[PDB]
Amino acid sequence: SMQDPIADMLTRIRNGQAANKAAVTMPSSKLKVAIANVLKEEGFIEDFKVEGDTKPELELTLKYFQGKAVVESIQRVSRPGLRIYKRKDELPKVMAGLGIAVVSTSKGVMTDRAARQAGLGGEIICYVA
Amino acid sequence: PVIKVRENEPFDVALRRFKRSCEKAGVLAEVRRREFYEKPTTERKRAKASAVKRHAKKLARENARRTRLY
Amino acid sequence: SLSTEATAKIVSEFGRDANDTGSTEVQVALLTAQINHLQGHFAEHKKDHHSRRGLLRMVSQRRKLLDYLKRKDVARYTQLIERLGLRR
Amino acid sequence: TVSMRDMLKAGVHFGHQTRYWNPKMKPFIFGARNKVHIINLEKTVPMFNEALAELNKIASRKGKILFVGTKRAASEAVKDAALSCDQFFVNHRWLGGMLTNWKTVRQSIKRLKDLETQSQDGTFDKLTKKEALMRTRELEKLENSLGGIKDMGGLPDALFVIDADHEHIAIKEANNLGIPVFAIVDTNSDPDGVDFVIPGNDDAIRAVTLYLGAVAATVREGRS
Amino acid sequence: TESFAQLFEESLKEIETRPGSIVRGVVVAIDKDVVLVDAGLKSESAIPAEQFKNAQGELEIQVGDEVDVALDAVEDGFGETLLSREKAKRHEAWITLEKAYEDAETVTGVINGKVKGGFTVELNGIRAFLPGSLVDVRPVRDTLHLEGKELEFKVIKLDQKRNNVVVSRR
Amino acid sequence: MARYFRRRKFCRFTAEGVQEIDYKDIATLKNYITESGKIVPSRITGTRAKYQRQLARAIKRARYLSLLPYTDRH
RNA sequence: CGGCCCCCUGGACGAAGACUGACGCUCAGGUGCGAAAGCGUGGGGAGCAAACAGGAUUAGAUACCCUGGUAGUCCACGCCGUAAACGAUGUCGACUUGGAGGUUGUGCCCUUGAGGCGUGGCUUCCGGAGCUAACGCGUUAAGUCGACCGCCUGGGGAGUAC
RNA sequence: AAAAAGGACGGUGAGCUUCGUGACAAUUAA
Ligand SMILES: [Mg+2]
Ligand SMILES: [Mg+2]
Ligand SMILES: [Mg+2]
Ligand SMILES: [Mg+2]
Ligand SMILES: [Mg+2]
Ligand SMILES: [Mg+2]
Ligand SMILES: [Mg+2]
Ligand SMILES: [Mg+2]
Ligand SMILES: [Mg+2]
Ligand SMILES: [Mg+2]
Ligand SMILES: [Mg+2]
Ligand SMILES: [Mg+2]
Repeated sequence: SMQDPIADMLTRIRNGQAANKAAVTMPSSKLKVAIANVLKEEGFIEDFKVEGDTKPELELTLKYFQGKAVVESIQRVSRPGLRIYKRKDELPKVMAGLGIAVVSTSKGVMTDRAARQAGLGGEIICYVA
Repeated sequence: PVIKVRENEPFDVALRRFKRSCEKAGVLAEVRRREFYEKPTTERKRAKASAVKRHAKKLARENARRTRLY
Repeated sequence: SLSTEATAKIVSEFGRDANDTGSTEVQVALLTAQINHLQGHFAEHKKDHHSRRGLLRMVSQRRKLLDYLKRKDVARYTQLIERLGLRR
Repeated sequence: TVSMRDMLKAGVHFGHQTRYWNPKMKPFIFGARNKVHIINLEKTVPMFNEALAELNKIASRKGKILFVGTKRAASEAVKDAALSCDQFFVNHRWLGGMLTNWKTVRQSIKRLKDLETQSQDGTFDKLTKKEALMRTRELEKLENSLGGIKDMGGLPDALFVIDADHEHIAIKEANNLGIPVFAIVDTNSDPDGVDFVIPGNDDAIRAVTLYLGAVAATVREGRS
Repeated sequence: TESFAQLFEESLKEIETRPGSIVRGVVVAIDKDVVLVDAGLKSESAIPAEQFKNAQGELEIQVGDEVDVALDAVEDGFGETLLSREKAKRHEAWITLEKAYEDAETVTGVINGKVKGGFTVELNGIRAFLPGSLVDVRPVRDTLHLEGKELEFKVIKLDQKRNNVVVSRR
Repeated sequence: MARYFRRRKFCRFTAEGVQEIDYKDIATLKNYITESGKIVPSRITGTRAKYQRQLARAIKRARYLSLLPYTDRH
């Protein structure tokens, strides 16, 4: 069964990028919208939208630069079988700071830099490079 | 395969008609299969083998119509 | 394999109306009815393992729904088990 | 300057049977009629025009254009087009390595040029029969295939290809050396190696003449 | 410029063709073995010259001629189209037989032999059954005399499922 | 005469969308059993798998009732 | 698992909907099923056929071949729980261009037919990207991932000894 | 009562063993 919607999101992004898809459809959720909202400020995706009320659908517009996938790599860090929690001093650097780590802190979900500026740790959701 | 010779029918052509009727009925082939005994397992392989062979005939009955030889 | 009349009857006394065919109490009662019916069949034909696999499948399914029930609305469960001929 | 009407008459919109299509040709496929694909001309026309411009720009700077077509339906057509614009063409079998092994095929070109000269002067007197007939056949082969490239001299500046799938070998060598490729890509063709994709029919004498005429006009214009 | 959808809708109406339908080709070039014909399709067709030639084998077609040939494919032939004209001639034979059936037109053939219930007759390569007692008005006892002679015939029944043309002179 | 039984290999049964062939019916069935009483393979007769199973089932029932012979040998 | 028929009975799939409202996935130990051979008891016995006997072949022939032939193969009721028990690929879910065939549902359209356009289930063969040591696999993955379990760490000794 | 794309032809072998030990690999570039 489907037990980690976040990993499903990563596969949906990675497969659509590798397949040169213009857009990808998936079941929606607050956390998925929050991650997609975070993705907008760094330019990894073009735009996101939410349709439906009983069964919300999250729609992401993929991005390509020279016919090549914008998302080079994305991989899950904290997983249902193994939760990963990091203190603020130990926060990882994804793609030598060029990429971002989605961190769920006490003040909500933010990037590793946002957590570092705010001095907060949390759960490492994913690596994006 | 019961053949009855008609009037003004030469004997040789009646025999020739008899050869075909037995052949289309596969009498000779059937007896050959049943002369000795075959093992469940082996046969299955032979059948699948012949089936793959006929599938290749289909895949050769087309697509091969291209390229040159001389 | 239950007859149409038997399915229609069982829904009536266990459901609110004729269209409440999906409630957990109806599912357990429908399963229990078939377990009892197949018991006379399964005492004889002892080697009918293929049909016996089906019986254990409904038994397992009945176990999860009854366990699911007891978690919520405990009361409803006790009324169901007393009304039906099941020890547990 | 070619208009949508003229291309429609020539059958450019016609593709191949659905049994042979390549899914990478989906963006340029308008639809399928009677299990035959139809190329979306509304996308070809703007993009075809942009290619024609660049070809004029290349011809403006003394660029060398190499027309590639091997179908017997279009072999003579490509030949005539190149002759008109004093370009180069390969109507006979494409010999592997003209581009990657250019420094070796030059020797065969050199042999061809001497054979063209020394046979007109020499054979007339020193016939002997046998050797004369032998070298004559030799000449045939070479020219029939390499005749259009005897005076080409060096690496080309651009490739024009009909049926990118059939001449995939030529496109590979051009990609290796970084020479731009302009190819007519049908529904069964692979556009991955083509730098300037022209989705159109590659099997019709009518359509091929249209394409060749268009390209020939633009290059002469730049030259002048 | 007009939309592609409307343009292609136009093109198909002046063409009126389909694998089951008939096409109006234009002769392009006449070669020793094949003839190049354009029917508005995606590729020229090199149709063998004998298909255009009449039953006697004389070239009745010249460059630019319009020919009501039959369509075979569009790109089955290595990506090229094939065209048929002997099938169109075969269609001509079948339709004139149909006219002989309905409009009482005459179709000429040859009696090839005698069978249990009548005669086997030849109609331009087709097999026909001619009832023995319905051959002619006069009740001639010895009806064999008409075998092997060219005769007119009228179609009584046409069976495509057996290529059997039941005919009689009556 | 003009005996000619060209078979273009189509489904006679399909025409009429027979919901279930009938064993009782004999004439129809006979047109599909060889002289040696064997069942003709669908490769030669072209019938669909669905109707052949109905056909095979029906002929075997007819065979039991002795309406057609099992074999010509007797 | 393959003649036909009856009685009892399991599962799968599809159409239009309604109902319940996460009730789910996996599973150590545990339990059940589990080809053939074999074992126990009671039947049955044609054909075939371990063992065995004779005749051949060979230097020998405890074999291949020939003529015979017992257990067994069959039935009833128990036991054994092993197989190259193989797709040598554990189960479940999502995602990632296509083509042909087979089988089985179902919707619509001058039903116009020996038609056309869809939409489900299962299955076979070509193969793209990708993956792979390679062979190859390739929407039924051996591709990209997630959940859980079993299991491997040089050959032999040894799947053996206690 | 035909047109190859061929449906398939069964015709068949008696027996004819084993090659001592270690060593032909020998090299590489600036
Ligand atoms: Mg266990
Ligand atoms: Mg046993
Ligand atoms: Mg026993
Ligand atoms: Mg016994
Ligand atoms: Mg002995
Ligand atoms: Mg002994
Ligand atoms: Mg023996
Ligand atoms: Mg084991
Ligand atoms: Mg097995
Ligand atoms: Mg192994
Ligand atoms: Mg493959
Ligand atoms: Mg042991």
